[PDB]
Parts: sequence; structure tokens; C-alpha cells
Amino acid sequence: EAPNQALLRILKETEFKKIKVLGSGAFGTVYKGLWIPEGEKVKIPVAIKELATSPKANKEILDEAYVMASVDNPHVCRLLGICLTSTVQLIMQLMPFGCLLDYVREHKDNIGSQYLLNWCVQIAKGMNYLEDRRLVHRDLAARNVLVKTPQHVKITDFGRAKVPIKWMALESILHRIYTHQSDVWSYGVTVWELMTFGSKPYDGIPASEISSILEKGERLPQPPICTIDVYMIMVKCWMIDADSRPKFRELIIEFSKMARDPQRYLVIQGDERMHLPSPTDSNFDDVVDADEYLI
Repeated sequence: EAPNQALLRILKETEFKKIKVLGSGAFGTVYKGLWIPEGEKVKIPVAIKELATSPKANKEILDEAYVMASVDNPHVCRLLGICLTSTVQLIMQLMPFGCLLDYVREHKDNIGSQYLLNWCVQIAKGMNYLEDRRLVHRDLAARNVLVKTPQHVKITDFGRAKVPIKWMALESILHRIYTHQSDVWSYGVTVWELMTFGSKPYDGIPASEISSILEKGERLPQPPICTIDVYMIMVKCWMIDADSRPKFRELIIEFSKMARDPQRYLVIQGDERMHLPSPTDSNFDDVVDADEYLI
């Protein structure tokens, strides 16, 4: 097929500075930082990820860099570049509000119907892009949806393009079959995650029983704030026959219809006087966002 003409940008360690650690997980450490290119008079808010030097880990970090550099979409996280220090560093756009799963858990008292429905559109948009690119996520979940601004989200961790059964489609669990329609099931569970303001799917139930639960015909419950209109969509995403499930171009349209009259589709107590942080009095010297900086 088509040659991948993506540019892999190599950056100097001296061109960027680490401000504070954001997360020190099992894989490595993620820092909040600024990238100050050459004599460009710009400061770009970045997230810098680094890793000991085991040849296996360096291989996985560079396969992740390969995919991340091969994508360009407003609702997909892009890699800015890589720095080849003693330990490889991935430089990417800063997503100040963290992942969507934490955001919905931490801001439930202020998340209105518009935001929830807009996020659903934004996620389907990113996913439909990944589909056009013939790229299957394999790990779509609310934890893998990063937040640029409360009104702009982007898909991440498609460095899978240890198994999360409770987000997996039936063909994925039994036959290890991963398609764009299997990602539609994961999208369904993600929508359920948002609609329940960060609830854990099939909580208490072990991972083994999931396969039988699904095969019997049992699905995730209807979130109280969901009308049968939104729930029917989630239910359609969880069908045995993958061809019967919605396509992401259909999900964009469906949620877009709903986003035009959000209170007809989501019933949130006190949604009208909610409002989340937006460009008003703050939200934000020569600092420019990565989405506005192109060489």
C-alpha cells in the first residue's frame, strides 16, 4: 500500500525544559514542560515522557513514536518529536486537564448535556479518522481520551495499534479478532463511562465471567441521565454481529443530531447553570499551543 511519508522530528534536549512531574508509572515518568525551538520566539506547552535502558523498552517506545508520528487529526493525539538522550524521550502536546475518565469523576457536578454529547462526537471523529487510516485502536476507553480544553478532547494510547476484557468486543475476547467494529464496542463502553460520570464497567464481576455474561445477552445498565435515545446507541455498539453495530461515521451524525438539542437526550439535574472552565478570566510569555505551531 501507500508509502508512509510522515516526518520523524528529532529534538535537542537543550530546546525543552521539564517543569514538574505529572505521573511516574510502571512504564516511566511523564513531565509537564515547555519546548522553546531554535530562535523561533515561541514556548510550546508539552508533555515529555521518558523511561533504565533495556533494548526491549526502547523498541516499544519507538514503535509508539512511529504510530503517533503517522497521524494528524484534531481529535487524535500527535507526537511533536523524539529526543535521543541516553534514555529515549517522547515529546507531545500538553493536555492540561488530564484524561477524560478522571475529569468526569472530578467535575460531575458541572458536566452538562452539551459537553457529554460533544465529547461523544469528538471521540467518534477521531475514531473515524483512525478508521480512514486503517488503524485499529485495540484499547479505546475513557482513560485513553486526553483533555486539551474541557471543550476539546483527543484519543491517545493507540500504541497497541495484559488485556482490558470489560471494554473488549465478543470476537476480541474469544477469537482475538480486532476490527474497526470491535473498537465500536469499546466506544460503547467509553460512552457508558462518560454517561455514568466515571463508573467502573461490570464492577465486582470478575474478568472470566464477562465472556459468558455477554454470550447470554447481558449488557451494561442504562445510566439514569440517559434517555432510551442515547442508551439504544450504546446497546447497538454491543451486538454479537459486528456488521449490525453502528459505524463511526454514523455515530458522529447520531450524536451530532443529539448535540443540537442536548437536554432532549440527556436529563441532568441542574444542567443549565453548570459551566466548566473555558477561555474566561484565565484558562491560560510568548506561549503558543502545538496545534498553532507548524514549521
